[PDB]
Amino acid sequence: XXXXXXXXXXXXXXXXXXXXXXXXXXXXXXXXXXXXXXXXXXXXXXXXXXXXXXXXXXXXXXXXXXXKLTLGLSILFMVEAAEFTVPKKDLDSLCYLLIPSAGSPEALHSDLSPVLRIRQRWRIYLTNLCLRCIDERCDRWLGILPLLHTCMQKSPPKKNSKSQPEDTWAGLEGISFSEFRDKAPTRSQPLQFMQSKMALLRVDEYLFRSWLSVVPLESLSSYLENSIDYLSDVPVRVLDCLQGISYRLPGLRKISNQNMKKDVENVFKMLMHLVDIYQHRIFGENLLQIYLTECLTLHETVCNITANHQFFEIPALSAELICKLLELSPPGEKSYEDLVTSTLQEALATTRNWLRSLFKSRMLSISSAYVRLTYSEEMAVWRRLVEIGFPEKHGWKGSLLGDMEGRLKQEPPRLQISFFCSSQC
Amino acid sequence: LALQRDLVKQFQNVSRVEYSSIKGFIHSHSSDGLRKLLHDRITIFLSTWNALRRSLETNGEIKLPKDYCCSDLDLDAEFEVILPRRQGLGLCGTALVSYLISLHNNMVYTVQKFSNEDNSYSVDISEVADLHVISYEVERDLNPLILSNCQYQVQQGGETSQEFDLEKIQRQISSRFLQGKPRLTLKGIPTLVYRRDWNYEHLFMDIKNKMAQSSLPNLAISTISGQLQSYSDACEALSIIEITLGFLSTAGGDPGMDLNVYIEEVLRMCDQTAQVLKAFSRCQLRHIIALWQFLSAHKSEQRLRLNKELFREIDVQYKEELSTQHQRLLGTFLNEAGLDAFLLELHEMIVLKLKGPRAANSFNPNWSLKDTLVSYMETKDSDILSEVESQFPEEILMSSCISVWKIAATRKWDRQSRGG
Amino acid sequence: SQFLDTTRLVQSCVQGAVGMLRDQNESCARNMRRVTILLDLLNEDNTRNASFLRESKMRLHVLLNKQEENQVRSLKEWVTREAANQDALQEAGTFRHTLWKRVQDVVTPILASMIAHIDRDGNLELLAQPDSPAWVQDLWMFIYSDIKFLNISLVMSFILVQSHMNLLKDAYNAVPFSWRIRDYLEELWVQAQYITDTEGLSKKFVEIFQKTPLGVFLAQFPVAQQQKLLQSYLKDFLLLTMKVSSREELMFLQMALWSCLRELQEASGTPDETYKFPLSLPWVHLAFQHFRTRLQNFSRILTIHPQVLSSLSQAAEKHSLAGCEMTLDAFAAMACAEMLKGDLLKPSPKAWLQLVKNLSTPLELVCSEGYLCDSGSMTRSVIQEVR
Repeated sequence: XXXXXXXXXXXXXXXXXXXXXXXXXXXXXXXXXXXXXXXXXXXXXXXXXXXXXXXXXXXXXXXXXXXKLTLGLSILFMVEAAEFTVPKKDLDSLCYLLIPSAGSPEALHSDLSPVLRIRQRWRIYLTNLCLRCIDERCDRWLGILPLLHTCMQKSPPKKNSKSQPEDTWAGLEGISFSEFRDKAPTRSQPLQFMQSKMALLRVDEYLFRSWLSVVPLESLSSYLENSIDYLSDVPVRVLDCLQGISYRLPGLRKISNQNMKKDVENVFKMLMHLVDIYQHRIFGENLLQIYLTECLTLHETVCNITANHQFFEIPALSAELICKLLELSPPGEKSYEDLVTSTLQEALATTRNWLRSLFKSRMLSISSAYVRLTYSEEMAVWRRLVEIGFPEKHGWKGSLLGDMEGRLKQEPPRLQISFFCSSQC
Repeated sequence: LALQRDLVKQFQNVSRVEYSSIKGFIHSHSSDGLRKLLHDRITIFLSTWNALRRSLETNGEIKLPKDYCCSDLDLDAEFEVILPRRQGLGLCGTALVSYLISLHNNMVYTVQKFSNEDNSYSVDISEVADLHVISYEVERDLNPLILSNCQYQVQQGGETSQEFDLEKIQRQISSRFLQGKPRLTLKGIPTLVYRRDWNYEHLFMDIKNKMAQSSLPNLAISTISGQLQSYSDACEALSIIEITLGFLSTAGGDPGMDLNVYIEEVLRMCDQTAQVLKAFSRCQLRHIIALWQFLSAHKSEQRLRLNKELFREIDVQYKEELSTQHQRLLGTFLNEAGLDAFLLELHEMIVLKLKGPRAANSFNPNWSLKDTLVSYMETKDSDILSEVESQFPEEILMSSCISVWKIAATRKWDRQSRGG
Repeated sequence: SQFLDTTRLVQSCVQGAVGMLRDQNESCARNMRRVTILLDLLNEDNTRNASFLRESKMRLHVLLNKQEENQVRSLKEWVTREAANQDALQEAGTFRHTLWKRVQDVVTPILASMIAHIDRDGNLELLAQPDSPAWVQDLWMFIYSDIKFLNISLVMSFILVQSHMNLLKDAYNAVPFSWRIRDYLEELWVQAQYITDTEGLSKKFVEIFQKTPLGVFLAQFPVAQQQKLLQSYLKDFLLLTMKVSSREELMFLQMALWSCLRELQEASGTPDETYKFPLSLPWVHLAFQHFRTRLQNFSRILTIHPQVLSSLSQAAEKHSLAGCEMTLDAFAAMACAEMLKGDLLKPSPKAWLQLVKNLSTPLELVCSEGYLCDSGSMTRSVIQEVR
């Protein structure tokens, strides 16, 4: 009823501090609109409804003739009582009042700070907005994501899972996106928003990460090819691509269908594409070790989610990626020598363990006077994983071929020869 | 001091601080009020530094290098200057606090020397507050105090003289601002210990202070050297004795009756083997430092006689071979020599004072081995120095200390093996 | 998992972990007592020792996981790395004993690094004293089982186990983790002071503490535990904040701060929403922030002229003192002035003047204008007698 009007006017007058002639006159016009709607009133479902109708008329004039941050913040503080139950469609509008349009610098949100000065109350207002409009529209709440990333701390430079999960990295921390990005494929529409509102990436340091954390895996390589224009300006965000892919994989199970194999194949080919477009300017100001540790972690992860022994393309790509980062790296010194040696050691360790994991209990079995491989794509696995080019002074040539020779020599010489002239070798 | 207590409370680590600047440290806090309080305390720190950063270079007792006291520190400076260490770049905060304590204490001392003649009121620096420090202002405290004591005087003949009564001003300053203050002891100065492992010399000094320590019996040496002829047993015995000397550093016990029966099986030790304890059977607790050096030299000479590399942590700076006439003088020393004490003490000096890199800052490999050996033995004034170490060749250098110990130990093993 | 006897492993690493610990050089070094306590309560004789096992193994689990994330993958395979370490194989004898000593060497400094975090100011005796009350061990095992409340970080070395209270001869604390609760409440104080202006700061600080997980643990106690907890936290708060060079000086400062609490709980007229939590740990911090200058003046009086203590020991029996109003600074003032009254010139004519000059500034501060903010009539009457 009209007992929350005194508290609303008091807190809006508190909001008149650290503003300029915006929220106080809004409080006065709200009081005048309430007094105008006081003619022949009704129960408490009428007062909030008429005040929301006046706020919706103000928002219609705010998005029709002049097309606004303070108006959306004030409507957040008004609708904290959740007045828009049947006016749920107004979620299309309020989010539009909160996308920082023409708000391109981060210094601009440093300038539009003090209307939302204290950084914990409007953070939970904006977060309850994001969790609320995440229903069967859920396309515009990403435009809020600049605002509540100016209501929190700086960006974590440490790598994947050594200090932070999904939430601390992407900067969401209240939103259950891990269930939302694994859905029936009817949610390409967010990237359509990300296709148009891409200029918002100069606002944040989190929006690239959070946007990587919302897109489905079948649509992420498109997100990787639309982001070439932004990553041209700032070429250290390839590391954010690697962390955002090594975050999505271990939450995914074993790769079981051809679509998921093709999706992670496109993602790895686009990571290679983004690597060999630019330079070791990707490796700027000595960021190499995090790239190598990140792609070793990505290799260990993506070797653990393939077991079908015909999906060798995916660890093959994740070892060609560590190949590309080692061949495109700048040599200075001895520390670089130790780094490339160690990185190649643990990559071959992961590769050999994966190979001994999915090649089990014999190599070639006959059973019908028709000797053949029991793993029908086994020689393709060995050709692909040996014929990728690491440097010669390291391993990868003696070790993997020695593994294959040891696997073949477990067969009797009558059958080791009979396969060799059976039109499959 | 609130700043430095908070930082010691937060950063009691070594080589861990991942912050470039002070702005990198203030802005890394999630809560805003803690960030504001931290910024205010660092602002007070930097203003007080920039005030005193030339009296510290001259009048302070913490002699700090001139790279520190030359520039005006602002929030873009290094994070290390607000941490209270005692080595480098964090001597700024320690020197500042020491200089303010010296200012306060010399003022309190002059006040007491004048009139009070003694005072035992002395609070610690880990609990100072606003009412323990000499605190005044100049606008609202000293200028009215001086103006109320500039007395005017007009004679009949006609003039107007000003005059300060200096005793009244001394009394009012010494009464309002300087009396009732403690003498701030330097007891709980906030600091980071900056160090992982301090070496065994101070620990052996602590055991020698808390306890009585004698040499091993000649029967006990035979018992220990008989029971752990295996290598793994000697390694286990040395591990146990190192754990127990870590405990007997911070405490003590009866030098008689070693802590086997009353601690090392009833206080849940529960793990050690039989022949190690049968070596330790004929020992007491006045036989711990001697047992440590016996077991360490024993482990090294068993590494020797089984043909393994036997120092491996001492750098190559002290590991070069003797030449011919050097080892002829060594051999004519070793003919008349107490080998079992000489190589024991020499191995002690090697494994305590020579630990690889940056040891030639104090243990130059161009000295004479005799003089540095008798200096190392006279630091703790041993009776082991009384033997044939005065008959050592005075021209053997410290570059060949390891090979002298190998020649002496190989001669000991050849005697006790070819004889019996 | 039954791949390794972890309880026997921890029991074997106890002595090597406590032997890495150093106090602050005069604190009646507690390594033998830590060994005796930790070997008496790393068993499963009870369900209390079993709780200490489950959470000690959980803290080892999380600290070893946080160590292994920065570990490279070649050092993360500890058995394969240990079969190639020829010197460790050769110093341990067999291969089992090599693997077991490797796990000893990994777990021992981590275990030392957590003993240095849950022992300081003598916290392990509250877990190990006979018939300590159930709220003590429940609060101990609550704060110890909470990862983000009590943050343990990582460091053949020396770990400094730093003492905050600097207590008397075996005067270990009475609340389980007094320093951590004191630091936690100061963090909430600075946060609530930044948020709320200085009119509802008491309400906001009490309600912020009641919404927090330690506050909602302490609210589940019945009242007879909460009163014991509040008294013990007054004692530990004064040991953490001030330094008492007596036990009677501690009891007078405890009476003083308790009467300050009861004065601030009667300053507001009739709220009856925040006095629904009167036995709450933020009230100690509120009382000290509102009466800091008088408490430090009173301890300065007890420090300069200690012979007033016996006189206060009469005056308490004259008054049944420390009610609902802070007066101990005033009665210490009056007793010091009465002692200087009776002693005219008796040690010497000079040493009497020395006692007067030593007690000048606290007595002139006590009977001054900006000293007593708002007290009752009887405190001001004692101040008139002191004047």
